[PDB]
Amino acid sequence: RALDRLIGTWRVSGGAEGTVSYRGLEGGHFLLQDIALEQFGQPVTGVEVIGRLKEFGAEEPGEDIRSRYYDSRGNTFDYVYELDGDTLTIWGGEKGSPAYYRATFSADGNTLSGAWVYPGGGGYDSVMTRVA
Repeated sequence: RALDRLIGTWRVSGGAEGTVSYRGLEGGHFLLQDIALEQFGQPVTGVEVIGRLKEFGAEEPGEDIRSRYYDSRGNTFDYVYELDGDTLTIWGGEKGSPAYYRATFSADGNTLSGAWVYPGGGGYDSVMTRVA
């Protein structure tokens, strides 16, 4: 429920250009992100479902909040979300991965600015601005 901050429509700049939306799913266990982006001029879209995984017949959900991102090009990417105060961390695959997004919400919760980190290209800056 701490990911409620993400609910809304955001313009995205840096690494990609466009807009994304987060809506909570009924029951409040999963966030649905809709992605409408451009990268190198080409359209890049998909969805991502954010929440803990829980096996039917388990008492407790998973320890990690998780997501799977399904994109227009046919790839699937798995993340782990951590929100610790105003800092969001999105890990590729598992907490502590060499590739991750880290960003901080502005004091008004309307701007989330940070950067992707990974070996090779190093990463790149990204900012989201709440727009609706």
